Amino acid sequence: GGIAIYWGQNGNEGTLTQTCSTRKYSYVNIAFLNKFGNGQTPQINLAGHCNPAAGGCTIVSNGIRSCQIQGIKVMLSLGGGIGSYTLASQADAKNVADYLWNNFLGGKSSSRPLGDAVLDGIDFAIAHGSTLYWDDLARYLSAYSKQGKKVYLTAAPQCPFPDRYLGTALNTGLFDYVWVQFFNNPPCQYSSGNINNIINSWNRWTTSINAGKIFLGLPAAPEAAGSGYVPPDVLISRILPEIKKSPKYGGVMLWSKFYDDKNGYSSSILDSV
Ligand SMILES: CC(=O)N[C@@H]1[C@@H](O)[C@H](O[C@@H]2O[C@H](CO)[C@@H](O[C@@H]3O[C@H](CO)[C@@H](O[C@@H]4O[C@H](CO)[C@@H](O)[C@H](O)[C@H]4NC(C)=O)[C@H](O)[C@H]3NC(C)=O)[C@H](O)[C@H]2NC(C)=O)[C@@H](CO)O[C@H]1O
Repeated sequence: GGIAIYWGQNGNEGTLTQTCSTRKYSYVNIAFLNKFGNGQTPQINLAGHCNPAAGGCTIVSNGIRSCQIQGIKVMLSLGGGIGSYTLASQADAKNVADYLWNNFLGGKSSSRPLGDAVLDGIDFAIAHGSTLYWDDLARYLSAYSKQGKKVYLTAAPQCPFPDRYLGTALNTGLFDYVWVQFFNNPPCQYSSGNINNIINSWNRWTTSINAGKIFLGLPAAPEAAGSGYVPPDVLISRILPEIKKSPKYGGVMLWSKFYDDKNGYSSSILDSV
């Protein structure tokens, strides 16, 4: 399989161009568009990388195309752990979809936050707020594919199945890639000497949802999360041999680029994924 990486939440993790030139990642999620819905003007947060005002982040388009010519798919991640994002109604879902289409996808806008580059898809990292209308947002976005260029749909649900916020949306069967986050969740993450909970959870996910491929989401370093870190050796000799047997296995997802560099996680597991 391949490795999916989240980029954008630490200005010291390097440019998007550097990230893709490592040749270690197959998918890159730009985190995060953490503010939208309920009448709010959508706002993207890329930590210290750039300030979106006055097109301060339009420079990212260079990184996006650079990744894409290498065959790497780039998605804009909605939500994240911090933000006042939500959907107040079905109409709100439509408004946000149209916004995303004109500002990040194949539409037209005179103020595209990240530039004129056209992203491959939208990533759903909804962790709190409203539990409604996310399935509508998925449908409206998916409908734009009929205009020519496919809009990829990906999701990053928490490992407890079913997911309180993305369960309905994932049931639509419209998602291409799903990277389940097997961390910050005691009942389905790794615990020293115990891989039972994570394997049990994996089998539930790979047999319960209709998606293209499912990825094992993990923290790239002990500091990347409150709990759930899996040493590279344990992943390679105990977890991967089991989960790779599933025909739905797509690879591994890591949070995040910044911590991957410090811990050299992807460098240690790349050939085994
Ligand atoms: C897919 C998913 O759901 N992932 C979860 C992660 O979101 C979560 O990791 C934490 O994510 C939040 C964002 O949601 C992130 O917060 C960011 O923190 C950085 C560093 O402090 C801030 O960057 C600064 O921003 C200011 C102004 O914006 C700049 O002036 C300053 O220069 C920046 N500093 C640096 C060093 O760049 C961001 O502003 C802030 N983002 C937001 C939206 O407020 C946390 O840092 C992430 N925590 C960790 C440990 O990475 C993860 C937690 O384990 O869980 C995932 O599931």
